[PDB]
Amino acid sequence: VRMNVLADALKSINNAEKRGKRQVLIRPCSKVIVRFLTVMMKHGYIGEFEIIDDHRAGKIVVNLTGRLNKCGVISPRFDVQLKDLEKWQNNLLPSRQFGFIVLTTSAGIMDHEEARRKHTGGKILGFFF
Amino acid sequence: EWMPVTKLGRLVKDMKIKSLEEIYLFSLPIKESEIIDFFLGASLKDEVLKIMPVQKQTRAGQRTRFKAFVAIGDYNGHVGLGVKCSKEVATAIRGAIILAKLSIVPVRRGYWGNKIGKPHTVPCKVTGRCGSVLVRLIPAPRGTGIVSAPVPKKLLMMAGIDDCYTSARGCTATLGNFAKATFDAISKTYSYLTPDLWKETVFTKSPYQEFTDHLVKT
Amino acid sequence: GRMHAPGKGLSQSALPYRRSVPTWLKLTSDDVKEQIYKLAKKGLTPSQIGVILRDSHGVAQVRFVTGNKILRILKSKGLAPDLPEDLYHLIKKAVAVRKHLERNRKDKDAKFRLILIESRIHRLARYYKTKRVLPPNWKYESSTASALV
Amino acid sequence: MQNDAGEFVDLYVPRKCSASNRIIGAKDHASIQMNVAEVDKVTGRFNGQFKTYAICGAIRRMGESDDSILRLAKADGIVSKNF
Amino acid sequence: TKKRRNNGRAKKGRGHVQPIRCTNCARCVPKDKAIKKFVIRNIVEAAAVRDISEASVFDAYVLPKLYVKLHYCVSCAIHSKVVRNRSREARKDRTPPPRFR
Amino acid sequence: NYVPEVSALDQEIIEVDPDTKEMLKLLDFGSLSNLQVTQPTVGMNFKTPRG
Amino acid sequence: SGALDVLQMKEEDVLKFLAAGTHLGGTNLDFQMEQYIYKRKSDGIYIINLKRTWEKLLLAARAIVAIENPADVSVISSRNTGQRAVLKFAAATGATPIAGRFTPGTFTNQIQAAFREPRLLVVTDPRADHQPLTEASYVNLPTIALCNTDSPLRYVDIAIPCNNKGAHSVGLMWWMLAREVLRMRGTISREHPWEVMPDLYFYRDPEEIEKEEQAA
RNA sequence: AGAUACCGUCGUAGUUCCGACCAUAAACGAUGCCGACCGGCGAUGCGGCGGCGUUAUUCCCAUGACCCGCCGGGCAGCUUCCGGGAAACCAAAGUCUUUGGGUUCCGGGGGGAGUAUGGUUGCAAAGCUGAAACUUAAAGGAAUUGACGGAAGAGCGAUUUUUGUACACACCGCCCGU
RNA sequence: UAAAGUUGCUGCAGUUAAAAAGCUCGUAGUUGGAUCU
Ligand SMILES: [Mg+2]
Ligand SMILES: [Mg+2]
Ligand SMILES: [Mg+2]
Ligand SMILES: [Mg+2]
Ligand SMILES: [Mg+2]
Ligand SMILES: [Mg+2]
Ligand SMILES: [Mg+2]
Ligand SMILES: [Mg+2]
Ligand SMILES: [Mg+2]
Ligand SMILES: [Mg+2]
Ligand SMILES: [Mg+2]
Ligand SMILES: [Mg+2]
Ligand SMILES: [Mg+2]
Ligand SMILES: [Mg+2]
Ligand SMILES: [Mg+2]
Ligand SMILES: [Mg+2]
Ligand SMILES: [Mg+2]
Ligand SMILES: [Mg+2]
Ligand SMILES: [Mg+2]
Ligand SMILES: [Mg+2]
Ligand SMILES: [Mg+2]
Ligand SMILES: [Mg+2]
Ligand SMILES: [Mg+2]
Ligand SMILES: [Mg+2]
Ligand SMILES: [Mg+2]
Ligand SMILES: [Mg+2]
Ligand SMILES: [Mg+2]
Ligand SMILES: [Mg+2]
Ligand SMILES: [Mg+2]
Ligand SMILES: [Zn+2]
Repeated sequence: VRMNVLADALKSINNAEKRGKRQVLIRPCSKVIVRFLTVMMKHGYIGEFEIIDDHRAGKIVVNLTGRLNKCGVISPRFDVQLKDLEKWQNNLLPSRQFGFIVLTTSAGIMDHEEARRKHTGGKILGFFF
Repeated sequence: EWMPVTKLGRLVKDMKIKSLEEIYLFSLPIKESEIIDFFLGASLKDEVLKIMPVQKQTRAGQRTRFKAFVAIGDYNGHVGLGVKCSKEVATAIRGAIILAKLSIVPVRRGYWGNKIGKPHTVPCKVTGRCGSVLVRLIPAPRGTGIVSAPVPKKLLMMAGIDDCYTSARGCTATLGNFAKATFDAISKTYSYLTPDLWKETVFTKSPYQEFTDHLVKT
Repeated sequence: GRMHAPGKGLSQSALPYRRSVPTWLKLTSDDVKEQIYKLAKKGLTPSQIGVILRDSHGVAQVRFVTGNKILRILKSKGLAPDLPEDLYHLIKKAVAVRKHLERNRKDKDAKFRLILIESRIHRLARYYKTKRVLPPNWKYESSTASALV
Repeated sequence: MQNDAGEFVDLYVPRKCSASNRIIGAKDHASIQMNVAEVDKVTGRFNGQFKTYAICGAIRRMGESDDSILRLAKADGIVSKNF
Repeated sequence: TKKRRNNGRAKKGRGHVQPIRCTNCARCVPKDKAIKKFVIRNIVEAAAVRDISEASVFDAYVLPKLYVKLHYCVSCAIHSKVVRNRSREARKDRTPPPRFR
Repeated sequence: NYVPEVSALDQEIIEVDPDTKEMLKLLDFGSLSNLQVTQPTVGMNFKTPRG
Repeated sequence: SGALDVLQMKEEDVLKFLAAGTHLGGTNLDFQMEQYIYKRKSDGIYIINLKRTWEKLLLAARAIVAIENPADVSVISSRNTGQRAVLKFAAATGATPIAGRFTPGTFTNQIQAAFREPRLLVVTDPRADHQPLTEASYVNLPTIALCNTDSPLRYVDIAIPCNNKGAHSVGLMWWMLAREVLRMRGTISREHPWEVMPDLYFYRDPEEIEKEEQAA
């Protein structure tokens, strides 16, 4: 059965990005997925997306810009303290000049740099670069 | 004396192309070895990595040929590798040098932390494959040096990299595959899309299109 | 895929996007409820009641018209069976297979299918115990099964 | 690209595919840089201006350069809107 | 090293196939694997045709035909040259040989 | 460089199928007088018999 | 044609296309040749949209005109039906013709006698001129092709959806391409019909040659 | 030469059915199950939907047999620079140093050895679980060129009549057991 | 102890090199679809 929805959405986006497609359809939708896509779009990696509202769980159509190298999910969602973040940055990101780790904190869903600015930890969801 | 047989060679000899980066921009194949001699010139230094005897079984007995591996570079951003098999060692070495300077690629260099001064390391983590051999390059802080095996270290020094961390997996005792994997990893540095390359590309006249009238004369 | 079969079929129903009752339907909620009560008193399960309403009276979805489901309407009125209909059907099928199998000792396939059916019965019974629909002492026993349904 | 002082530090800036935005490398010999001429709206002769497109070899191997060139020409107004 | 993708037999989506007996040596071979050949010939040979057509009591009497189904194992098929080894590329070609002139 | 006196493309009547006529009409070319609509074949049998 | 009225297709061109049968395709359809098709009629024959054919032909002409030196364009035909058309196109336009066999290594082996470095390539059939198409990918060579309903589009940049089976259709396509190129160059005019007729580009079919030889 | 074998004539258990045991096969797709995404093409089996036209039910619909398509599961096939892999090959054996969807079993150089012992199951044959001392520098996979036979620009790279090979000091080979 | 990504949580393998139970059911364990400012 399907047990992770963000994993399927990110895998579909990555596969469509490898093939040079212009748009991706991901179903089902989820507010976690919407937050993750918003974080990706704020940094210019995807572009505008539209939420198709059927009466059951919704769908998303996402535009692609060709700037995405890799987007992935981390399972299970490990608890990350503010002093252990640099280890995850070294393990997962390609360089220290670009790339983002996505965390769910009590303040909201954000990237690792915004979590350093707000001085909070949380649980790791995924990464993209 | 050099008499070019291609349009690119005629343009280069007639001093119509300023730098090798003009050729690299349009991904034009290089078929004449004298172009690299014209541009890079004295800064190129080469080194023989291995002489490998191979044998073909025949009715009378084994037939032996010698294969030379030659790496070349100017220690300032360009690197090449060549492999050549011949009946004699000297002929194989000459062919390997020609084939190595024919396949010369530029290397992109980046920073590990604060971007002060000249670039010193790889822009990001890059992986190269050949056979079972996998080679991974990781950025390193300034003053670290090259932490790798003797074979990749020569190519990394010839490319102009000062600091780098290296990982390798697979049968690295195969020197040819070990060298080709790290050469591929180095070549992949300019093909990686980083956020500072997101600007829209402004096109420019191709050397074939720009100097067509001069080519018609010659 | 299926719980106890390798098949991976996709056949099912697709409800329309609109939840509004169509204009041509002249029936009220009370008339639909009275029809449901009469059909239940005739001795029909909620599934059969829904099928009849869809086929004959043009009632596409009772929950859209009356705002409530068939089983909840029956429970509010009090005309609801003691045990759920799906569990009843599973137990009846198990009884039929067991009655066949006693006269045919060499039918190994019947034994395999009976094991599968009883596994499904145990699953459903545990689920219904969790929701307190069944008392936390109800047990499916082969001897009692004939009297149960 | 550039250091903290702002000085640009690179050998060259590679060009990207107009279809997929991928970087066209120095050894990509299946890439194409094509020019399409512009005509005068009154006479229909060669204006002397042209529009440049660049397609990487990966798209060309996929057999998707035809559709990409068609869409690029439609976007630039070269191809009729009611194509 | 697999030599053939279909394992030299025609079994797909089933477990067991009943065996038959080779016409030549009476070996047990699965029916899908066996080499089959349908032979339709004349009872009388070419010379016998002309020798019999004159001695018959009927006019334009058609001679009966013989219909035989033959099954071979791999060894007997190869030894009898009804089947030959082919090249690695030519093995894939499963078009029957061009017997129709 | 042999050139005939008249063009072989010149025909006083050219036969077209109704679908071709509709395609021409969609391109505002349904006013041509040289066109003649021919009845399409009744039976749809254009495949080689498998065997 | 950027919706310009001067570049629109005329009635005479439509009549020529209908007479030559360029709108008739095969029974098989390629999955990347489906945007140029109109509808499949009975008997399985696919019909080609002539407006999209005209648009693609104009785009190909614009690509050809953009090259300064006319000799940098190479036109290649392998089948006999296209050889005369390619030769006439080269004579009228100034390109380099390759009729008959294409020698492997022409674009790659620089020590051969026939080594050439064209800037553009035009072929009559992707499935029959596949060897010149494959060597284009080695030397950064754009390609223009006259494709059909069932034709692979690998390494094809501008595909012109015509009928490349019949001799009349191939000759007409080459003649119209030459006419459009010349009119865009500013050599012949768009006010009067071209002096040369499209029958000069057709395949001779030496049976027709023998028939005409014995006419008088 | 020798046959205690292959070949031929007989022939006992068995081969067949009923009732109790036995739980082992190259029990193989030598490929665990559930879920998502990622190229084309033509057939084929089941169900459903649509549509010119031929046939049978003497007429009519309608239902059977053909023809042209569409959808959903199923056994497979061809093709592809999707991408993988040591390769053979695989649309899965892909979406892996750009390494994390869930979960079960299971391997750690070659022998000793699936052996000894203990436990357990069985009437028996045997099944399951399962070592160590000691010994050894290789054993093994895929592919290439030769030699043999009582056979007919492309590849990481060696390299570039069919076929098989455990041979390469190349059948005058290699190799097994008393 | 590192080298050993040859004990692999990071981070290994299981078509042919060592390897997926003959097959199915099933308790414990592990994991579990959207939705409420
Ligand atoms: Mg070693
Ligand atoms: Mg289940
Ligand atoms: Mg159903
Ligand atoms: Mg079996
Ligand atoms: Mg067979
Ligand atoms: Mg005997
Ligand atoms: Mg006997
Ligand atoms: Mg076993
Ligand atoms: Mg088998
Ligand atoms: Mg097994
Ligand atoms: Mg099907
Ligand atoms: Mg069936
Ligand atoms: Mg059907
Ligand atoms: Mg992994
Ligand atoms: Mg061991
Ligand atoms: Mg040992
Ligand atoms: Mg060579
Ligand atoms: Mg090579
Ligand atoms: Mg053999
Ligand atoms: Mg073998
Ligand atoms: Mg061999
Ligand atoms: Mg250790
Ligand atoms: Mg380590
Ligand atoms: Mg690591
Ligand atoms: Mg291992
Ligand atoms: Mg094995
Ligand atoms: Mg199995
Ligand atoms: Mg459980
Ligand atoms: Mg949840
Ligand atoms: Zn036999």
